Amino acid sequence: MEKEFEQIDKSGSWAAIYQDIRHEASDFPCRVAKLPKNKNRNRYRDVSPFDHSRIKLHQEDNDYINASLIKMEEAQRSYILTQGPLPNTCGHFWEMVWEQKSRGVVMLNRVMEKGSLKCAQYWPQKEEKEMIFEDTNLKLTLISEDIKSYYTVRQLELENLTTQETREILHFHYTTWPDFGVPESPASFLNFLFKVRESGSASPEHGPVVVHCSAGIGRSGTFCLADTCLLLMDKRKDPSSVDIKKVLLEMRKFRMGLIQTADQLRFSYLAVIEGAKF
Ligand SMILES: [Cl-]
Ligand SMILES: [Cl-]
Ligand SMILES: [Cl-]
Ligand SMILES: [Cl-]
Ligand SMILES: [Cl-]
Repeated sequence: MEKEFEQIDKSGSWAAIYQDIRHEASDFPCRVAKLPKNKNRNRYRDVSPFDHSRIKLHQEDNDYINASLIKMEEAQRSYILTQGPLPNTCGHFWEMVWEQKSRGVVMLNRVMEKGSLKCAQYWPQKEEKEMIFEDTNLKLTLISEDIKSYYTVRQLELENLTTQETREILHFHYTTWPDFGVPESPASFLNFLFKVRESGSASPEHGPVVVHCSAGIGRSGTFCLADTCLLLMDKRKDPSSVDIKKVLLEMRKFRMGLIQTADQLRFSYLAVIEGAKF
């Protein structure tokens, strides 16, 4: 696989490989995402979930959230990819986490990047200042946080104020993705991915891990694509038969636009190449 990478670099065809993926990617309707009543539930009018794979909210209200269930059958893992919650969709976001029984939330952006807001402050920064989402009847409390040099893991308690039931949610926040471009090295990103794995958050006993960046297709796509390919390499008899392009096209049946740049495609290959050694 490093041989294919080398040939693509020693030729400069990443732009070519990437545009072919764009051309071959699935197109399915997003009728619900584009309904007028959902205008303010979408961070980017150009990034919408497909109707067939969108996550539906269960409460008696508009069921819409910009989130997609990516179900990877051969790798036997599901992910929920979603946009960075908006100030008016944080309650919906946590309702989704509750209803989908997710145990982990993976965040790949800072709330502020290059001086701009990519995401709402959707979890509490202080133990004593919990967040109440009156619309969806949820309370979210910061229990503790383990701040590391390249990522933070937070223990959150999500309480359904309706049943008084509580659940521990792990919040995995990769905090050092560069402002521009992709990490020169996949080392940190891979260490982060393995930390999420060993937390048990992506275990099949839980709901799908929720993964988001700002639009939920770029860095998020890199995360899911790398994780899925590494799973496929541990399963197949011929690990080098894993075709990253084919995997990405499979994931793009479930959410449009996964991997936003040729650089992100190149980084994904690099992350799988390096992650396979370990
Ligand atoms: Cl909200
Ligand atoms: Cl942040
Ligand atoms: Cl930077
Ligand atoms: Cl494959
Ligand atoms: Cl695209």
